[PDB]
Amino acid sequence: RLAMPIRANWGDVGKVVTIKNDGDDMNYSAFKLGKLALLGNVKELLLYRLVDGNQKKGTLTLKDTTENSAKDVIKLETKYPTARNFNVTIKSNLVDSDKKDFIFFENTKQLFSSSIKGTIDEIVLEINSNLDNEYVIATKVADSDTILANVVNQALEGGNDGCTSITNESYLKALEEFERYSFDSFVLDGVADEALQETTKAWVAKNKELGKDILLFLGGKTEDNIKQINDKSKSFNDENIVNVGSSAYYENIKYTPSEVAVYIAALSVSKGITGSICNAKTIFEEVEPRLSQSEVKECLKSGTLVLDFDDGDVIIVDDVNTFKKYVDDKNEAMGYISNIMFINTINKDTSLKRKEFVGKIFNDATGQTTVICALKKYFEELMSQGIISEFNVDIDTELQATAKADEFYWKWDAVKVDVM
Amino acid sequence: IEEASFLNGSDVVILIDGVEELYMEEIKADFEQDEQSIKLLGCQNEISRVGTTKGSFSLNGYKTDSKFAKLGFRSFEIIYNLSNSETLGYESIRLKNCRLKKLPLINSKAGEIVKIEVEGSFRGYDLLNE
Repeated sequence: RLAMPIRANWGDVGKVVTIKNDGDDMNYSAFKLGKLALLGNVKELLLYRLVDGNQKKGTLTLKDTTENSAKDVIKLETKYPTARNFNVTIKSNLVDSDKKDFIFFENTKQLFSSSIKGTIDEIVLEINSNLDNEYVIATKVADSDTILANVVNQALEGGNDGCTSITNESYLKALEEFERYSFDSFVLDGVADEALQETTKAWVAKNKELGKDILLFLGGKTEDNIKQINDKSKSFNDENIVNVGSSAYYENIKYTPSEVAVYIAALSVSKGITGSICNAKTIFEEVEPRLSQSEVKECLKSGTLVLDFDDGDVIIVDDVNTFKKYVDDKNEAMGYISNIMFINTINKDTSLKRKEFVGKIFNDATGQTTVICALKKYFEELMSQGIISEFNVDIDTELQATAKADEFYWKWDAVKVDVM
Repeated sequence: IEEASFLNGSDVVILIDGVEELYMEEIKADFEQDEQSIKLLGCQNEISRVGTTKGSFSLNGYKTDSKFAKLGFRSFEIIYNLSNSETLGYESIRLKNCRLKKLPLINSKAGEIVKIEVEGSFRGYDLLNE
């Protein structure tokens, strides 16, 4: 589950929708960067559309000619709001005057072609339910059995493009809507503006206090060299936040590090706890700027997720996070994204344990021993499965000494399998 | 004449699966082991070894709820705090992975108080205090 804030003319505005294994324009992120999200092979992708406020839906009105005075009986609209020239040609059928041929166009290429008798319900339901009408919605005006007029290439207009203006409030709409949903990761859709990244940092921090450690991915702008990339990585220090360093090519686009972050997030989500991308191959054919050992070390230490074409294919040099500029109490094993997601999973499972052992148990040494033993058994089970190599879960004495009657504190630490 | 003490059985406090169970009346638990008696070819004294261990327990008490019937054969823990108050050195024992041998759905006689009897086994034990 990757939260994808597509900057696209296609997709629903202001709503979360999912897509199974099944836009098209290169300018729209539903295909430009939706492909990047799908290539990481997450089990499914969840989309969100960023649009300027000054943007509405196109509307086309049609009227009948069976009677002398023409009156509206059918109105057509774009499926999602847009100003795209989704042209429609309606002509009287060659054989029967009572049937009207409906030809729809994306811009001018033939998308759907059919004809239905003059009763409005049949026509509208055919236009709504047919397979090739994925790019239109049709709605009735009034009950009638009359016959439309002849019109060619009628363009639905009135709205605006989905890529009209990508701005801070419009970007923040996605985070505001995603507050009500939980994902494996969230990614910024390519706009490497530091204001947006800082706003997302604050948002994810607010969620971290709430506990929703949604693994965040970002990246620098096209104008950042190794120095700028390292500085911007050093600007962040969060565990769940990442800054992809190098741009990349997949088919035609110089994808920004922020745009590459979509596919990186998809790969990270797909890999899960078991899989680590510290030495994993990636779909990309090339990444720049290139990095030697010194550049690799400098970028990794600054908190950058280094991608280099160090071999015949692109390789993620290490799966590092912004906390790779670590501090003394936490070891460098904390600075790996897979390890952070593993920590978040354990936090969720221990929250399940928390709701299992609510205040029905007394706040005495016996209840604390019960909870500690349950957590110890959980870590023993994980060790038996092989993920944990050692564990020590104990009373959080520093916080428990001043604990009131209602509150209890604990803490866990465990070693994890390495992969070179 | 210096004092002594008998651990009165009414001091027992049993926490079953964390929650304090307060209607239990008598609890038993033993840690069995197969002797693995071996007759040597030269020595006329039989020799015993640890073999493998096996737990077994039991509880009796007044019925007040369907706790055990709804619990099913789920694994659970038992604590047993044999408090001593003449000398404050209580004793606490934990039984690990307790599982019922038989679910006592129904047991009742018309002219008597309804009591619940349980028996099962446990994988291992811990001596938390003494």
